[PDB]
Amino acid sequence: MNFNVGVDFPSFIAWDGEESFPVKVDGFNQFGFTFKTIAALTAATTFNIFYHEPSDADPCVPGPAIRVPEVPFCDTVLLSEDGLAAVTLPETVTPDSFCAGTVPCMNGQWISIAPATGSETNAANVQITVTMKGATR
Amino acid sequence: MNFNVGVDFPSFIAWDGEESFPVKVDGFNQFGFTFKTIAALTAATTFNIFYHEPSDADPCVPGPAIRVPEVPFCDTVLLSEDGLAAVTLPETVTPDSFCAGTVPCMNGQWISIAPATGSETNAANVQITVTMKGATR
Amino acid sequence: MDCRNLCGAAAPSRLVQPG
Amino acid sequence: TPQVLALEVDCNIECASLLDLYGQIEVSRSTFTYMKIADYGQLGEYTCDAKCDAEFGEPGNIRHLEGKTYDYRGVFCFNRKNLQEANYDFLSFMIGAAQRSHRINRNQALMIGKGVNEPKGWLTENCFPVFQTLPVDVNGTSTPAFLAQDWRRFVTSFPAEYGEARSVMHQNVFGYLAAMVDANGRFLFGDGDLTFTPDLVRERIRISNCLPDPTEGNTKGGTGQDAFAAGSFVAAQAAWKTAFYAVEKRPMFFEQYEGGSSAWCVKYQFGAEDGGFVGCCEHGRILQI
Amino acid sequence: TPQVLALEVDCNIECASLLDLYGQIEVSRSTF
Repeated sequence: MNFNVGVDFPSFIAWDGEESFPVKVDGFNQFGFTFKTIAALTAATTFNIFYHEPSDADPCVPGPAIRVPEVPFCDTVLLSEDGLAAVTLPETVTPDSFCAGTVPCMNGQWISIAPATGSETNAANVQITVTMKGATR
Repeated sequence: MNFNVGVDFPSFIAWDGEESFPVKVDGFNQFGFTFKTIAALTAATTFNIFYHEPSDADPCVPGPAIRVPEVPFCDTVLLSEDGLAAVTLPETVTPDSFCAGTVPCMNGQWISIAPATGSETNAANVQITVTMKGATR
Repeated sequence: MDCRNLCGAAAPSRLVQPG
Repeated sequence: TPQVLALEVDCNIECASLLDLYGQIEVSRSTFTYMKIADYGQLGEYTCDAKCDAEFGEPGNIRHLEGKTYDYRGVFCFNRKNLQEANYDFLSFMIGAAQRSHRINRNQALMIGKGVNEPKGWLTENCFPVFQTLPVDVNGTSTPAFLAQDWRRFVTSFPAEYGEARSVMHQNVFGYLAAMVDANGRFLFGDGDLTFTPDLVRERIRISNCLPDPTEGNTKGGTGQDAFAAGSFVAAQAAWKTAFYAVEKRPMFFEQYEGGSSAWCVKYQFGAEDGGFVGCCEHGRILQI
Repeated sequence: TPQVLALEVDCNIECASLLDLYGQIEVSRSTF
């Protein structure tokens, strides 16, 4: 009796292990990232986050790759280099064991994830998808 | 104020243009489908759904890809010549509007999507992923 | 930054404690 | 639309507990004092029916000693809007898993609360009389070991004049005792046809897993492989209602820390006051290697 | 100021007693 849940919280691919992709989220209001490793990692894998803006050529085409600034809250004591939203899948995360995250405050139109420098060979063994929520259009 | 929506409805890659991926759906109790093209299409395209059982060697790994039988609802007018469930996406679908689908009655532990023979060149332009709903564990 | 999962190999064990 | 029920699976073991055996004292402002009377001295002599005068004896001491008691405090932050929505009440959950943490820390302190601002646990006091198992000489090695005779003589040698004294140990000890077998190939206890189990209703078996075991987890010492380590803790036996006392002043209390709290963030502060001390630690006794 | 509680530890054992077992008899002026 599984309801059609494609509509009512769909999802797309953000990182296929080889290349990133802009994923439009402006038509939504909530979203998050789901990480899933395909093989055993070797070290902690850091992933940088980027947001973009509508390229002035067309309001529906990817423009630049702006790096979203990390936003701290009260209980934050370990700010990054001035604050740049970046995640890190730690080691000791076997396959059939997924992770998930999100950004506190959104900015832009669509998001993208890229392997932070040094984690590329390891990023080749992990996939990233994005799942949205709350769309009203 | 986006929630952490990766601890709910976490999706996984199913068909990234040229590669299938058996997705585990055991703990989850509901699941849909999300189709997304990357470029323009030539003709309509069909995708064959398959499922998996735990191969006796390891209970947490998929066995072969067994075909999924199509079940009809009330007031149905046609049935696939073989009775085997498969999805179809019409021609003239822009790569800026997702498509959704859902098999009403699952069977097996892993789901998989395969390019129906004769519609495999357009599969590269197609990316299909699946999100799930329940936890139960 | 978190998630949990299952399917950990059961792999039972032995405990023997003789004299 | 889904349906909601009112159940909540827990999957959270606290530990065993010993805050009920100790003598409980509700108290007021700190630096409590009390009496310690040393010993009733031999006062009379007797008397032969004839004379008309007695002979004095030696009196005792009272030793009006006193005791202190420690505190426990903590803080936590919250968002303002994030509390209104997200139906489940996080605040009450924090109240719960603050009282619980205070409880478990009080329990751990009453055992291994080493001195400075730490409720002096009767383990580190080392003022209870302790007995130890004797070593056994297997093929001329004199290795430390532990057979059931050690318990036999440890628990029985207690002076029953103190009263019913409760015994505590780890369940690994319980299991290693359960796995004891005679020379005939039969088991030494209860012989409850696959029945023993841990009734432990009131008599002298009481299990705490937040105690240090002498089994080093398991398969260690007694195990078919390498033997014990000497001087290792085994168990205790004391009339805790008079051997050791726990004292409580103010229940776990909370307050929104006015100042440091804003229209977008909320700051809280919780605290409590408790301690413990030893009574006549000549009441109970300890078991070691 | 110090606080005063209302408990007192004894830590002094008398013995076991055998006065309960014997036949109790209350008496008066001596030479019963």
